[PDB]
Amino acid sequence: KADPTLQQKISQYQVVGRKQPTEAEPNPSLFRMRLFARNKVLAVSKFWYLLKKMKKVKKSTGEILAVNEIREKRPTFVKNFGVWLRYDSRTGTHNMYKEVRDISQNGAVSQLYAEMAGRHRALPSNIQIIRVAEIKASQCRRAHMQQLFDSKLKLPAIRRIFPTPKDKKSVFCARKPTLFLH
RNA sequence: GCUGUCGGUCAUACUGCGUCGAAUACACCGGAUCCCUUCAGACCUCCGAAUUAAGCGGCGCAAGGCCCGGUUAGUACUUGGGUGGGGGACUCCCAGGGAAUACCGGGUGCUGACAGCU
Repeated sequence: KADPTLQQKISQYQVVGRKQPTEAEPNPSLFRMRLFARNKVLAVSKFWYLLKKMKKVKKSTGEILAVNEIREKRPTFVKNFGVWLRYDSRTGTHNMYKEVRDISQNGAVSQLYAEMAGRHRALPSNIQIIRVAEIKASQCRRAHMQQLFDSKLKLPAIRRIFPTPKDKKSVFCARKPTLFLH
């Protein structure tokens, strides 16, 4: 009943692996990382890829302990996110800082892969979102965020093209439609 | 703890320079009649018994070398997959394997058979 179509199917996951015991080196140092992914499996894939860049570890030489799903605390109300990220253009790599507004962190990251692909043509494979912090209104530094802030904000509905539920739709009509609506 | 003869691994065992070695013992060392060797008793050979300087052994050196590990580096490179990217040159993701100098932390030996010596 809840509409599948609006959002991407991102969920946030914590991951914790630890390399692997040896007779030289027993009890290693443990790791932790928050990741965004489709699934409980595909988080672990992305964990081992990212941990390979940091430290001399692999999926064969490593061992994973826990994959905790994380969600929002309170998803009812709207909040500002300052997303840090990197991506790979056809020249080279660039770090960015985007600012997105939605009810959830999952909703923000869904909205960002749309935005990032649409502008910069950045493929899903290249993007790696580094950290997604919650931000106060008096903190966002982007101008498109600032217009929205303030109580009593109003927005008039202009040019009302309605996506008719199917079956409602007919190929011919009589009257010609009315878009200003009022 | 050592010295000799025959060795094993064949530099952790080599090379350079400097100090110290109880006791056998290796050694320098004295001689040319015979065995024997040359230009030449230096080498070699034979017959000997009136100083640890070298050889030999131990240790040192902000030593060179050598050996061992950590970095370098999950980098370079690479196997399988892609109706991935790119005008090409090339490059990224997925499933895997994965080096080498440079440079600093420790080392400089271990050993079998036989005969002897604090």
